[PDB]
Amino acid sequence: MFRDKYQAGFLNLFYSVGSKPLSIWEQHVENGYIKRLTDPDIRSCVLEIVSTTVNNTYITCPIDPKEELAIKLPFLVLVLKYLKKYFTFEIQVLDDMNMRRRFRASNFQSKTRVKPFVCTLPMRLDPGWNQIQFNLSDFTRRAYGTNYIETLRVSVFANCRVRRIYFSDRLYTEDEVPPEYRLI
Amino acid sequence: GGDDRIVIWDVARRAGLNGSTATIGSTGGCNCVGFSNNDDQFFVSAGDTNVRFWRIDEERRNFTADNMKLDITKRNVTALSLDANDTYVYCGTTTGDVLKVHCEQKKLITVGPRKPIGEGITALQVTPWGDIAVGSGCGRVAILDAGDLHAITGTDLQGRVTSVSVVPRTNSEILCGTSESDICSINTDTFKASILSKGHSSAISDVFFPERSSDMFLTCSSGGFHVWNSRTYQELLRVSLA
Amino acid sequence: PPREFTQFRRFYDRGDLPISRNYGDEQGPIHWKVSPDLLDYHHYLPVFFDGLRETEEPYWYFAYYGTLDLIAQGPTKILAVVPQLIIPLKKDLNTREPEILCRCMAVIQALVKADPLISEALVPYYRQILPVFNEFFLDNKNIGDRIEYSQRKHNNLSDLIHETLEEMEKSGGPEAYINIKYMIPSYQSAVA
Amino acid sequence: VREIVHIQAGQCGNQIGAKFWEVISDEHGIDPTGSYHGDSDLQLERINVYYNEATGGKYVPRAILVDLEPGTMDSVRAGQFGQLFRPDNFVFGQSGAGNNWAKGYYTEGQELCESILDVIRKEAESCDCLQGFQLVHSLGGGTGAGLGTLLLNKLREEYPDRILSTYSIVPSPKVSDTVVEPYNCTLSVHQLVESADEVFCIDNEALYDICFRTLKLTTPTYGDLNHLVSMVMSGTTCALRFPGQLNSDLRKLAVNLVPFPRLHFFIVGFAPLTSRGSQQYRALTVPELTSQLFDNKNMMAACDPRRGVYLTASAHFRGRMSSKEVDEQMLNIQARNTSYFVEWIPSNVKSAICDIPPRGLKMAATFIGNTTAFRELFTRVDSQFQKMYARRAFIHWYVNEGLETVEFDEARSNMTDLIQEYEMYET
Amino acid sequence: MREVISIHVGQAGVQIGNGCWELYCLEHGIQPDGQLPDAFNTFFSETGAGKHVPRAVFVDLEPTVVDEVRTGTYRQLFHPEQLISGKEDAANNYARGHYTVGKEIIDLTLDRIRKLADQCTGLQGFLIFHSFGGGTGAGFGSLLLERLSVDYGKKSKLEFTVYPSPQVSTAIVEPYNSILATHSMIDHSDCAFMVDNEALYDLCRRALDIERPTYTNLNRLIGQVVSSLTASLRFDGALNVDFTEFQTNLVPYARIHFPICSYAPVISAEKAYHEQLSVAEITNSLFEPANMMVKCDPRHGKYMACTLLYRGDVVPKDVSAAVATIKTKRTIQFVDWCPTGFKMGINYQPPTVVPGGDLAKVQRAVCMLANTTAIAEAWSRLDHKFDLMYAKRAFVHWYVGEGMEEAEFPEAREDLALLEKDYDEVAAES
Ligand SMILES: Nc1nc2c(ncn2[C@@H]2O[C@H](COP(=O)(O)OP(=O)(O)OP(=O)(O)O)[C@@H](O)[C@H]2O)c(=O)[nH]1
Ligand SMILES: Nc1nc2c(ncn2[C@@H]2O[C@H](COP(=O)(O)OP(=O)(O)O)[C@@H](O)[C@H]2O)c(=O)[nH]1
Ligand SMILES: [Mg+2]
Repeated sequence: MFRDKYQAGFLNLFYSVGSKPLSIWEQHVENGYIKRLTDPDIRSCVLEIVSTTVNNTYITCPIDPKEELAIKLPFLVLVLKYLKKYFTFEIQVLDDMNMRRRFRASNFQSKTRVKPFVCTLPMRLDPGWNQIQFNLSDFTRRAYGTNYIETLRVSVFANCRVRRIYFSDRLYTEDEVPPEYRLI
Repeated sequence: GGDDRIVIWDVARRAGLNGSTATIGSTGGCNCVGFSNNDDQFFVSAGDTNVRFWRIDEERRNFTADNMKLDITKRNVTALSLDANDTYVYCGTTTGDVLKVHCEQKKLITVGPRKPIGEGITALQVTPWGDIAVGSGCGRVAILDAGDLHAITGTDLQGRVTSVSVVPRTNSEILCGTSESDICSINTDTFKASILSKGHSSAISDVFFPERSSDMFLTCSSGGFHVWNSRTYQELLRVSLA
Repeated sequence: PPREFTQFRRFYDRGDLPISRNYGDEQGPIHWKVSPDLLDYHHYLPVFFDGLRETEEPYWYFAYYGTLDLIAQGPTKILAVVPQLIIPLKKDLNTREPEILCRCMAVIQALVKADPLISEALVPYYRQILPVFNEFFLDNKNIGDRIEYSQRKHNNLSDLIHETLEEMEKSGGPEAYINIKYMIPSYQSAVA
Repeated sequence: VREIVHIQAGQCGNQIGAKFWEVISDEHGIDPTGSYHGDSDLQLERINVYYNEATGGKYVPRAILVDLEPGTMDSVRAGQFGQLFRPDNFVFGQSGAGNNWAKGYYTEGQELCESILDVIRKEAESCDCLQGFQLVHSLGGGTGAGLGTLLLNKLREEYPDRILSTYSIVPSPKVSDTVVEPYNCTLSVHQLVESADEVFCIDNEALYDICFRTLKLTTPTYGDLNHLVSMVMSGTTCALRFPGQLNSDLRKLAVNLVPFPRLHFFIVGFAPLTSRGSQQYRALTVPELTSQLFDNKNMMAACDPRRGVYLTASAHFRGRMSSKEVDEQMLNIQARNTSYFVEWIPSNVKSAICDIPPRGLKMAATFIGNTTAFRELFTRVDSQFQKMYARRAFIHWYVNEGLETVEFDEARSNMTDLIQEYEMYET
Repeated sequence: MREVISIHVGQAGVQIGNGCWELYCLEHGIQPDGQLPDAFNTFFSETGAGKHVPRAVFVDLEPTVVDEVRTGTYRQLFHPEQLISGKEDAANNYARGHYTVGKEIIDLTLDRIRKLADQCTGLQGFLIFHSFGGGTGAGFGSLLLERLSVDYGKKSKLEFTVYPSPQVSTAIVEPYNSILATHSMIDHSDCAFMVDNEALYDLCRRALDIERPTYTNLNRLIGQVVSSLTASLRFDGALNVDFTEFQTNLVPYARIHFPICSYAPVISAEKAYHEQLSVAEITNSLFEPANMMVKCDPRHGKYMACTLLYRGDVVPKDVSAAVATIKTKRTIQFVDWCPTGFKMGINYQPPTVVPGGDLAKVQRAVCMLANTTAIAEAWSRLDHKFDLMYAKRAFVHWYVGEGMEEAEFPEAREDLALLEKDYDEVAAES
């Protein structure tokens, strides 16, 4: 789904502004909360996900556990504010060889073992809003070797403030972009 | 009639009703017309590239007409017959195939047989056992299945077949006619032909008795001469040079 | 053997170029979104080879004529992708329908003509390819003294076999004939 | 000893050819599936001319059907004799034309050529005596005209001696169905003049005019018009298949009628023609045939010979008749109208008889003539083309194909030269 | 087989499309669900089983018009990707719908139509509908035509637009939008037809016995012309006229490519009972200045081309007789360089009736297309009204702030002056 739907430029998957930002999204909450509020650092709305157990508080897309996404663009750009806590998120992709592959990064991770099923990536941010960019085609060919095939599922865990999740056909630097798809 | 008009008569009152024109325009002349098996007000008329449906309203003592949908199978029509029910109608063509048309939806649905018969179909009648019998100018009488009009059997006779008749609710015999003035019957069990009475195809203008014996008399006519038996009325010889 | 799912359909729905059939120009059957010279040959051509197995439009028309145009314009680069083409080509032949094999033989004839080195590289792959030919070799029909129409369909599959086999035999080199004997007993050499 | 391979381009042409095979099969007594069930042994004297035998007692006709969109072939397969044609006999393109003459010839023609040539090819070395193909096509359209002209060139190249007999339907000058037509006919005429050995012109306006003068069909359809064209084709090729008392073939007719290589366009006509009800009153004889043949209301060409003069003429007869009666007519009608015969080409009329007439029509005749009146036809299309060309808006449609703008002028110059040639030859 | 793809742009076009596809399905015997209780390949596509899908794409910048189709009875027949709805409308501003809002959705539309064109192997033309006064119909349509020209090249792009009525008006900014749309349309359009609502109102009131019609009746009248026009390619007939054949008959010059239309017999369901409605009656009724749906008298101008289509029991004689009879009318003028100037097409399939319709059970009918100098009458009307707006710059600020350069207004005015001047030379005789 989204398979033949025309996909060029930008195709967004989450935005905190709207009547139902988490419409195509799924919620599962333990020992925490998912809340939406106005953040002073940007003077705009943002979704807040905080929990003691980051592993048991997440959002995923699509809603249907059986269905998969079909977003064509190879670049996924994440905009989030770091809450100086444990953070993680995961992506599921497919390759030429037809193995379902899953990438889960973390900030409390130690090493970068790439054992067949699920790759793990340690990462570190700057306290404040960040603009992590993921080149799925580059990463897949660098780690597993096979070429990139369309994305299946995306999941984001707790202890973060997220307001932008979108795909870009290529790597866009600053200001070659609509005025809303960037940071204040 | 030959002026493309259809006139309906009332048998009980011995009087006629309003006449009409069989054609509409870009169709051509009309060739045959027949009545439905289960409806007194329903009858079908046919012409070259033109099959029309008719219903009679008894209030105004008139009748309406309906035309067939535009199918590209352009053919002339010689004779027609409806099925045992009103659902189907069958039409013979000058070129050798039988057209099957649905009366309800006014459309042709199939064409058969897949190997047609020579010089078209000159006689057609639905048999009482729900099957189709046809006659042709080549001289062959064949039976086509009512389902998809594939030939099941057939026999040959002399001359151009002009009439085929079946006794209602009977499966034993079929009557056939010939342009050679031949009257023949076909036994449905063994599928063999029998001849009952011969005749002259045109004007006869001479007759002669051999003086030695009077049981024979000879005749001459346009198309050939014959030898007949006087004691029992049968022929024994035919010689024709066209 | 069911219709093994063709990758070309999955590449065509999102990324494939040959959609352009529009002309105000002095051009042939098909057109390209981009000039084929800029394209790579490891990704596009093997997918195109798999598309000949398609049976309904617009897939097979683009795949068949796209393969012909790519092999004509870029004969230098195809030598590298020669090993990768064996698998999709072997998929098409096993269909055995009297229409796909005609397209495959046309592509093969257009393929061996490009470079004698290519045909020499196809000698080890004869065993993977010829069994389909070895089945259909003798399917001609006896008519005596009267007329053949099949060639305007270009579908007399036997005559395509004879010319195509003659083409590999010429360009195959020294060891093509003995391999052909190992696959085709009824063949006899047309080297001279 | 004379086998002809018949080629059909054209939506019009394919329908005409199918009705021709209807006429031939009824005449020969052929089942629309090819199995012989007729009544005359004379029908198998020369059946090999038009048919092949397949193992199994089935006869297949020497018929080629050419189109660029499968719609017409689907219609032909829906026809009665669709099974008569061998399934490989049909070819259709995969990118339509829309009567664009340039598109069909230039872009679609080159691809079509490598396929189409080879039944023309393999019929030639296996049709038991090739002394001519036969082509029926339309001039106003784009598919038949452009492809037929292109294939006529390839037919001439590959088969020089074999006679390229072509039958074409001229654009109707009052109104015809297409209106890219003046451009199409202008470009096809130049190709047709040089290559085709024989060209015959038919106009739909005359067919409708004839139907309402003679047939009194209140409401005719295309079936009648193509049936009349089938009658002409049956009359033209009857002499090859059946006996007679004096017969002329295609090459004889070319010898007898063509005085000069470019003066070979001919008019066609058939007799007798009578309304379905008034046929009883008429006593069909040879003088009745002669009067009908030469009467202007029976010409199937939109060109009055009375506005011109006759160069050469030909008459053919089907059935058993006295030669003295035929040649008695041929002298007296030649003398009656001396104002229409050129003084320095006498013996304009030619005679022929074939033994077997068609079914039901006991006595039959077919007339083919040559008259200077052809000049009116090219003048009409030239006049219509002139102001159309005067504002080049439509040629850019043809230019985008790859056709040069100068291509229209050389066809027009050849057309004018052809008109001039027929003007001097009148004097 | 042979295919035509239709697009319906703007509020007017989408409603026109609904009437047409309603008429097609009734004419074709196709149920609203796409199943059945031929030439269907021309307008429908088969997806297996028994379902068919139209080759149509609906484009508008407001969701309300599209949502009506999405929730209607015919919602099952159409494909969700075919129906395209915008986010915010053009607000009757050509600038807003061409530069600011149109460019956001132009490339989304192109992929969906281009993907549909791949399935159409025998495609030989597109039908495109416009409303001149609308912002989306003109602003987005002009850009879409420009993209289609380079993309497809020498493919026919037929257009069917609603020219503003001389007196009846709905938007004040109408003269600005119409002139800008024509300036873009004059170069890219292969051929475009014109109809005005004022003449449609008069015809549907006089001929049809309707006291107060709505847009639904007008769309039904338009759909009958479109169905009759395209019936040549779908059904057998004694004369078949192709799309290129409709083109070159009427437009012997590039910039003079504008025809006008009229239909007959438009007669009520009760008054048809008293007349024959033969070919001669309907042929004469076409030339009546009352029947033609563009309010410009042809008796002031001249005729330059004419094309006729007959649907019903029509015959080769009485067509030829009627054409000769019409030629004898001395109230009708033809230029000498147009001595023939006619065409007819003959199709056997009779016109189809519509449940809840406003037409009579007619057996034969004729549709007429012609080119005339009379179109110059309405063009001067548009020019004068534009000059009144542009003399005092009454509405410049709306358009300039929304994207174009001011210099485009004199460019469109000069193009109109040349176009009117071109028609005038053609009107003359040498
Ligand atoms: N005949 C007819 N004309 C219509 C119909 N609907 C609108 N129109 C005409 O269309 C003109 C305006 O164009 P519209 O399509 O309504 O407006 P638009 O294109 O949506 O422009 P925006 O709303 O600003 O995006 C008006 O002058 C009407 O005369 C209709 O249903 N039938
Ligand atoms: N006489 C006659 N003409 C036909 C018939 N069908 C089509 N046509 C003509 O064919 C012409 C169009 O042909 P076209 O579609 O371009 O195909 P083409 O013949 O290959 O060029 C029109 O002028 C029609 O009048 C028919 O049955 N009889
Ligand atoms: Mg709007």
